[PDB]
Amino acid sequence: QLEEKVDESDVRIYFNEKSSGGKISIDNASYNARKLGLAPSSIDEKKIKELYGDNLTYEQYLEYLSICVHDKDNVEELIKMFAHFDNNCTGYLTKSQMKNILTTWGDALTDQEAIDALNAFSSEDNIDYKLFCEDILQ
Amino acid sequence: NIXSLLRVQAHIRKKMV
Repeated sequence: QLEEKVDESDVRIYFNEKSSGGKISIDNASYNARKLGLAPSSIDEKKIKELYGDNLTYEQYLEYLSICVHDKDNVEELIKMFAHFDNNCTGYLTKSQMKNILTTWGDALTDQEAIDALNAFSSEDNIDYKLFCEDILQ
Repeated sequence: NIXSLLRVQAHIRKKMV
């Protein structure tokens, strides 16, 4: 269910790497989730905190990981904000337009974080945001 | 739009790690 998605032994290894008193902080749990190839947002983090507080047992941590699976994510879902700014419907946005979107709203990235991500995808100024989305989903 | 943006930012943070 979650094991379909991620490596079972890495789940335990990353837990042991970060646990303290047999518990793991939400920040370390989200770090681990990312290493396992999952994508938590602040919504997932607020949700697990409301259930259990800031420090998760191993079992609560596994629950948190299932919450982070997000098997509904796909390109259609991801591009919506970008497409909305693509007034002329070209399929492209400039790096500046994309950096502004990523750093201004939502779980905003720092300027550097956005720059690194956009540069990692392409050396060109005009970005195919659908392909950019396919790439981050990997 | 905003919820979709969070999923974008989430996958970007995943790639950083």
